[PDB]
Amino acid sequence: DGVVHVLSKNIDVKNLQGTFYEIATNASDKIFPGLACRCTKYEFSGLKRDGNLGYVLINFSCARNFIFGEKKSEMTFKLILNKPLDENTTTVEEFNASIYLVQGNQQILLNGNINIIYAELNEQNEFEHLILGGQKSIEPMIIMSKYRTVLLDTYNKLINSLYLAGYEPSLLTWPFIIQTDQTFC
Amino acid sequence: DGVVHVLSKNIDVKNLQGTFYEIATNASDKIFPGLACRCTKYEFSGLKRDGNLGYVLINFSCARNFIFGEKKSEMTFKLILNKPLDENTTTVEEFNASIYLVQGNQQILLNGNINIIYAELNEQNEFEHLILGGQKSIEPMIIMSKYRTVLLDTYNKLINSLYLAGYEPSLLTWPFIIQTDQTFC
Amino acid sequence: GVVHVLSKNIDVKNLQGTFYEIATNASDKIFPGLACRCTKYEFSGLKRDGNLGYVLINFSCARNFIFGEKKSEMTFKLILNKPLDENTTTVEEFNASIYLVQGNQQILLNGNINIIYAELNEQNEFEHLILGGQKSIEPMIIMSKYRTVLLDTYNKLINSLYLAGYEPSLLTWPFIIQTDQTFCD
Amino acid sequence: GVVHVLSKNIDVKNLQGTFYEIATNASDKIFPGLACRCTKYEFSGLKRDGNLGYVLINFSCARNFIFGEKKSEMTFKLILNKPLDENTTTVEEFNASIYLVQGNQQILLNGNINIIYAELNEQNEFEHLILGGQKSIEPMIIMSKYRTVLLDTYNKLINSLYLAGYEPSLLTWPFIIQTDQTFCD
Ligand code: NA
Ligand code: NA
Ligand code: NA
Repeated sequence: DGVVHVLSKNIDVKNLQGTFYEIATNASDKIFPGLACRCTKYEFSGLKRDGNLGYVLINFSCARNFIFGEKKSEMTFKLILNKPLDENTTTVEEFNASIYLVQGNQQILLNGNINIIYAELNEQNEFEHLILGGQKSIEPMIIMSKYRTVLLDTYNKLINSLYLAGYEPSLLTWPFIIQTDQTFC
Repeated sequence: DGVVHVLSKNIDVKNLQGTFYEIATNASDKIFPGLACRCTKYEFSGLKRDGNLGYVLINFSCARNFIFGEKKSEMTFKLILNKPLDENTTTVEEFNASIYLVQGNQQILLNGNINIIYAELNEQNEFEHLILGGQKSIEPMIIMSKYRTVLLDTYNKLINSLYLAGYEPSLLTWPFIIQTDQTFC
Repeated sequence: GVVHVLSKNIDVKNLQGTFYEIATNASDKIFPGLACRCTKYEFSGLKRDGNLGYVLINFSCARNFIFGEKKSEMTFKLILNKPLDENTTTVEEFNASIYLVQGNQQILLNGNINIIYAELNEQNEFEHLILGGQKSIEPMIIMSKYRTVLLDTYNKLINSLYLAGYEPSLLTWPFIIQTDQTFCD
Repeated sequence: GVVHVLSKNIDVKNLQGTFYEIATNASDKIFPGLACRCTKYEFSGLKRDGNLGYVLINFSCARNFIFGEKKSEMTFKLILNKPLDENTTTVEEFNASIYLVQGNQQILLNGNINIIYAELNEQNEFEHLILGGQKSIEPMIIMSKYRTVLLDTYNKLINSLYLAGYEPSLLTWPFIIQTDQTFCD
């Protein structure tokens, strides 16, 4: 049972919009865009439609550190929902999508199964915290927040959220969970 | 002068065919595909014209290690030479090319200036060793070879090639140059 | 690249108790800090052998061996480099040699470790300690009365390093490492 | 997880002069081998304190501080754990304690280090040593008379680790680190 289930069902894809800050990731996420990033940032667009496709664009931006200086690094992704989405509703029982790399009209599938695992709604019915993950503990997982920092309490909840989702309790500390440096930026 | 120069001119693209093994890379090669890679390999397709335009396909494979085990990892790349190439000739003054990530009928540009900096021919007019790289020491650079491993004399020679080419001398040692593990493949 | 003390006229008496390691530079990982989580320092408070003053330090952490954690404990001695009359318990500048110690043996590690910056509170006890060398590249440690600190407090501590003469570009992720102070049962 | 010595009846007389470090597991880095290139152990050959067999080691490396390399130089003392008769020069197993030393001071670091494997050359000397604890995750070091070794030699040495009781999975990159022996004065 190293297999992780979604906690947060019934997600209004409409309020998957605006800026989130990478708080922390597992190792498997550094493999593509994360490596050597500081001040990592996801500007999710809003929900968009091409016929029966629900999808959100993501602008990824970081200060990538090349030791003898930092270059800004920008890339667009496209989260496409795997199941088609009826135009009467904006809500899905589970957010389960294919993340593509996007440049002009060309697109390349990176992962066929990315999930919102956990979402905290705040007073104004919006996303304060998001955990994105695959169906397995070793597949790329990202903790992002409406804010650059979260108090130790928040962080232990988000980590406990990963547990109840079914991450090995052993993979919830330093070597396997890496804090993104959000300091200057 | 700041810039990495091509040493190996008048290159017969016809013979950029077959497997080469990753010996060593700079840190910046890891930001994209090589992050946790053992046993890394590049199969070239040899020259392909689609008219006045010359290009080569690379199948990248590695045993990427997730700490709890290794999956295989397979991607395709497309080197499109920047100058056009006449149909009579199979040769170019310098190998200068844009590199694309490809998948099905999709291509995403990653870099407008990747070069063959140095190549070692044999009597049978074919590539023993290759160094690919950009114009600065901070763009990805790869040393690869006909052979899974190489004697120190050969490695000392390839690193020197990089010195002569204009690659900053203090960036030719460990933290900045990473030997690829080619044990057990 | 010379760093100077900010905090002068420091009362050594009240350098006792438990400080948690918040952040180190890469240099400090060379000796006892590599792969440490939950890193803690217990100070003895001022001890004298006549005009010679010193302080003892119980270093402890949970070292991560990727497949589990050993508790690792060591003792260090800070000997003040200048003598210290049996009148006062205050020094113009805390400047000391640090020793590894085990029973009555003691091996010198560094002849210049300083208290760069110290924050006192109403009861004249230390909220935060920055320990450092004379060069930015020598080992540097940020430790607190508290296991975690607010982005605010951390920014104040980094500002202090700046004014002490750490290169502003040495004060971000690759060269300043946050210690994992979570799940420390 | 339990390792047994393979090379028995070792002549400690001919544990002398200069070995170059080929490779290491993660655990050796924790003390001195961090950021070390060109790592080198000069053994003193067997010394006697009557009943006590012991060997000195001048450890030296080029330590990489990112912005330049200092020489790093330490002395160790290997005391054999069972007393050694002055008639014999040869132990059934080399099981010894390693101390850091500096002038007349010594501090125990590990009380159970073993020569697991010695390869004898025609002068009946050590071509190759493997040092190591009883446990796969204790510090292990593969060191050779030569700065490099042939893939065949490397595979033979890694094979010895398997026969001695290392998990097959801990014999590849993340856990076995090759030492950079490039650019070494
Ligand atoms: Na590698
Ligand atoms: Na002993
Ligand atoms: Na190394």
